[PDB]
Amino acid sequence: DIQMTQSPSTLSASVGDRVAITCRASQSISRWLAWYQQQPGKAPKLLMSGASVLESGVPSRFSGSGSGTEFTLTISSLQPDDFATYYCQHYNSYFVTFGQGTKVEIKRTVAAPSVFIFPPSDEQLKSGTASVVCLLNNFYPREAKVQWKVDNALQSGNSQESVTEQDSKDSTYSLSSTLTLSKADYEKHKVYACEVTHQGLSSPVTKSFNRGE
Amino acid sequence: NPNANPNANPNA
Amino acid sequence: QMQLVESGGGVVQPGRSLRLSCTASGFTFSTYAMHWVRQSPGQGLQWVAVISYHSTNKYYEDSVRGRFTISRDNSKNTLYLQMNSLRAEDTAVYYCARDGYSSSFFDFWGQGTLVTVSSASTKGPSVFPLAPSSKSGGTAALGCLVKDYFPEPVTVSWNSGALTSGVHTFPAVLQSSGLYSLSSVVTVPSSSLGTQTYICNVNHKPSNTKVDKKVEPK
Repeated sequence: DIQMTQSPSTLSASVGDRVAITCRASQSISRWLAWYQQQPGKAPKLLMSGASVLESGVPSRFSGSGSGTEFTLTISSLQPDDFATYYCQHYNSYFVTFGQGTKVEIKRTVAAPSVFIFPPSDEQLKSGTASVVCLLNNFYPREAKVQWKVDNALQSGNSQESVTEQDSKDSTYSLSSTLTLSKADYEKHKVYACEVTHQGLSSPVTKSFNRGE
Repeated sequence: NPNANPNANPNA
Repeated sequence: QMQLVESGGGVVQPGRSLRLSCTASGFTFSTYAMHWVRQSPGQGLQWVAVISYHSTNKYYEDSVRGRFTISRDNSKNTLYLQMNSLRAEDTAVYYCARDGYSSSFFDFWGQGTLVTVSSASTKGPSVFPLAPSSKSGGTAALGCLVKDYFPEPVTVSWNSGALTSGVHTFPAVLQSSGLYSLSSVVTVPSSSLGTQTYICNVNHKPSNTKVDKKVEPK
């Protein structure tokens, strides 16, 4: 019944920053509001309840405020451990709901991706399928677009993407896109290209190969 | 709250 | 030490049933209401059900009411979730959580157990080479594509762990077939393509499939 909306969905900041996350409830819940932190591969952990009451062991740089419908989680000075995903949760009734979560990621300078394209191996072609892979390496920000073209024919719905978490050393992202074609369709066409668009690129960059050549 | 006895909660 | 140990998860077929367990130690299990909370991969948190300290009160979220049943055995310090008529929408990590303040929020969680609702069958991956291009004085990229395996996970290392810098192993993606696929990639100097050999070591324990694939310039 009660919808919890968090904002922003993603937040970019650096160590030493003051950051604020907002949580809006579609209905009055007084101060019955809890905040949770979740690191990758870890169960969530309670930070506050009653909007503002810290759990033992939670650094006091965390603090919550608000009443009724709008609530704020504040971090006075961001520390390395604080980069994670944050959820709010109401307990105005038994039937609790969470916000969709706010991920706090590391801000850095723009970095354009290095683009590589890989043809299908001959080992794979012997099986009846061909996978064409396009690699976007060490870029920032996370937003990037990959277009596949086979003999100038735009491919739509037959590729899948995967993105890494922020690198632990340089805080960049990497993306891998795979184009799936049948072995027969792969043999009927010559030019295989993936075109990449990204803030760090003055114009889109295209990497391509000619089958067998 | 390990010290809270749920058998002695007068709010129930 | 306070801990909540969960078990009973794994792959289950749609329409079938499954019981999750969560065993408590280091605190008085019998004085706390206990919850189940789930999180689907890549998604947020969702509360499932609660049971009072002496089992008198049980509540469920809409999507599971009538299919899931929660219970407990205080003499064993154990919490149960009986899941019936399982659907693809029930795939998630299932956490048990203590209601330390008796207020429908969660101050202590177990580390969760994964439940995968699928009809796909256990299958080891094919490991194909992503060979470096001939048009690569500076930096070159190579990898290996591990295709069509189930269930998760697979592990990937390079040169039996000796090569970790520049390594990106991507999250698996689920194909319409029901099988997973992932790519592992590393960037190396182009000047080292004729000298240094590059082996990606794939291990898919569910099928006992271990593959060492050399990735060479074609």
